Amino acid sequence: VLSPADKTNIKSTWDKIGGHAGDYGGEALDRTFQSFPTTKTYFPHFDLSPGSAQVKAHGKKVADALTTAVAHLDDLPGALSALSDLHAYKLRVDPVNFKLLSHCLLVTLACHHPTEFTPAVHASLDKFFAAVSTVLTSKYR
Amino acid sequence: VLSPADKTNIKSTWDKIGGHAGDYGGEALDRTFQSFPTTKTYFPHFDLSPGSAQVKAHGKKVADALTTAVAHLDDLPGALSALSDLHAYKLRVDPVNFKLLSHCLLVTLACHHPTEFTPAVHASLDKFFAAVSTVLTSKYR
Amino acid sequence: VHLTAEEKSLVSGLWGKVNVDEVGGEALGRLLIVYPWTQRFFDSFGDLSTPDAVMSNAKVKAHGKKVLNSFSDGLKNLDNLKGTFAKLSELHCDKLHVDPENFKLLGNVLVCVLAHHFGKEFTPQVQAAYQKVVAGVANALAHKYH
Amino acid sequence: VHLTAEEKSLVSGLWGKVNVDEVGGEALGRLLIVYPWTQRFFDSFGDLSTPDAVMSNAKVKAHGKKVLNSFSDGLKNLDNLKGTFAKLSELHCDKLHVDPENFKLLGNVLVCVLAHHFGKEFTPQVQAAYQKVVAGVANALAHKYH
Ligand code: HEM
Ligand code: HEM
Ligand code: HEM
Ligand code: HEM
Repeated sequence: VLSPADKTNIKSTWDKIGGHAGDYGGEALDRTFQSFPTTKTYFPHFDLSPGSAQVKAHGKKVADALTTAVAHLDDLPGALSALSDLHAYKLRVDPVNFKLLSHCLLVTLACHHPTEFTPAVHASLDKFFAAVSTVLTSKYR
Repeated sequence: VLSPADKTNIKSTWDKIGGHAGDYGGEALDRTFQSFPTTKTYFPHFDLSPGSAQVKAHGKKVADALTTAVAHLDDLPGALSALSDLHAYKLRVDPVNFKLLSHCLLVTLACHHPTEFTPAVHASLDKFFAAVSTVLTSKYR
Repeated sequence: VHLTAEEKSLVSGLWGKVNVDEVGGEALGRLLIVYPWTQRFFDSFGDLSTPDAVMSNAKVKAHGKKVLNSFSDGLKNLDNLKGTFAKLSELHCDKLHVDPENFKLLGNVLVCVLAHHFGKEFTPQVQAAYQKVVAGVANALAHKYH
Repeated sequence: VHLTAEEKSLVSGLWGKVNVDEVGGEALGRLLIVYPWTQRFFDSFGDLSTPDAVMSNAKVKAHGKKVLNSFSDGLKNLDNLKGTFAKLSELHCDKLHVDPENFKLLGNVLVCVLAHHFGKEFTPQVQAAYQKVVAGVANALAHKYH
């Protein structure tokens, strides 16, 4: 479902962003909350005001999770099992919200890395985020 | 993403339907064409009138493909590679249509096997059809 | 939504035979099991942790009956679905924050329940008619989101 | 769709800077690559077999410019999107048979292209405003399906 070319595109793009990933996670969340206000209802405990320390810190966690996924493209269910438990069993996040965050991740990457964000890379990253979303919204105990 | 329980539910349900699978494939197509007329535009070469030999024959092929999938739940991309080539590269079927056919497959099974069609089996079959749909709509050469 | 006289008859013929005490709770129960994120909206309903818990849940059964009656309201008001469901659309959007995609899901689950209950009587022709109904109801409940 | 004065300004400020010869073709091109089933509707457009073929496709570029102009029509008619797009909604439904979900996809791809072109200028605030626009256009083009 992810092609060999997809995996190459994902790994290469993710390596290029390097240590900026954490920041981009924060920005993507900010974009998601601003563009799609209903997503904020999952974070009532968060200060969601500009410059939020909670959002910045959480963005780092999201980025780290995606970094883990990049290292395990052939076994996402195994690698992200704990995150599936959280998002599927405990948080019970509507799959629609994953589409919204994935879109804002693409937007964030396009904003920062125009040379890297080719149509082919765009396509591979969308499939990457979709694959991760499916795992986190699935109950597979 | 498919749970161990899902796989058990899928295998058991599919074995119970046995040789009726081919007929059910035909019925599911008929249901899809009648309920969602836009799906018919993929089959302009087909006689889609009541009692169609083309629909009956094609239903058998669809059922056989699903039977193959049941035998390969841990490697659907490998097992259904040729069907991905057909549906993704050549036919370029909109993913929406897979949701419509999957729904009519569930309806067909519910109509014929009420004892088998428990809420848990219903859930596992929906995930099964979704997994197959993802493979057939993905380009992974 | 516009249904032909023939489609209306197919819908009404089946609907009169529906067990109004069970079908709605079974539809809601199956929604909560097949699409388990929908459970998020039902914290006050108690145990939903297993298929058996969902299907034996008294509140799910009672609420399901109300949902089914609301579908019955739609069947009696097919030419004014937006007007019939405007207040409910407001509730699901502003108070409940239910993503509109889920309305389509419940509609299709209800169809699965009807199929389950009626078997061969739930013909492809009867189904096609019901798909127009459930799409209409889902569209009407989504109207105040736009 | 209702945009506040602030949102309208954020949209208009960026839109005036848009390369009208390139952005639409890039949006359409990316739609055809990221969501490749959309290629089904474009048999008369010639080679779409590779990302490079799609992005160098002269017809994709020309048609993209028309699509972008249609978005520009929406921006000038935000309070009457349904009226502006009714004829186009009819075309995409009755003649073309484009599933409405794809309208949302193109809208989001256009957003990605705007982000690509403007970088840091495409702020979260500017994006939020544009999401209201593209959702409005997608809803308007889907109106005659219901
Ligand atoms: C790209 C897909 C996503 C990834 C990779 C991801 C990753 C993560 C990670 C790593 C955590 C922290 C877990 C821990 O500390 O043990 C987390 C928590 C959380 N996630 Fe996600 N997530 C994703 C999508 C979403 C979406 C779409 C939502 C809903 C809008 C959501 C809602 C939450 C919430 C509410 C928490 C708890 C935050 C806290 O209390 O600190 N997640 N996620
Ligand atoms: C459950 C998912 C599906 C399965 C398992 C499936 C399976 C198959 C199989 C086995 C064939 C015959 C291939 C061959 O003879 O080499 C086929 C062909 C075809 N499929 Fe599907 N399919 C699915 C979904 C769909 C959908 C949703 C559509 C569009 C509405 C579609 C459109 C077609 C068409 C137009 C053909 C060619 C038929 C012919 O010319 O005889 N398929 N599919
Ligand atoms: C198929 C379309 C639907 C119909 C016709 C429908 C109908 C209704 C009705 C009649 C009520 C009671 C209103 C009242 O007395 O205040 C209600 C409430 C409610 N609905 Fe729905 N509904 C639909 C879809 C959904 C979906 C898909 C969800 C969630 C995924 C949902 C979640 C809720 C919740 C959480 C309540 C309040 C329950 C409570 O706490 O008492 N509804 N709905
Ligand atoms: C984002 C919303 C969209 C807008 C604003 C839009 C706009 C337009 C416009 C202005 C035309 C030309 C009408 C004419 O001169 O006759 C057109 C035609 C067309 N559209 Fe779209 N469109 C949208 C979405 C889509 C999508 C998502 C698809 C396919 C997935 C699509 C497929 C087509 C096709 C195949 C044509 C005819 C092209 C030809 O053969 O000349 N459109 N659209």
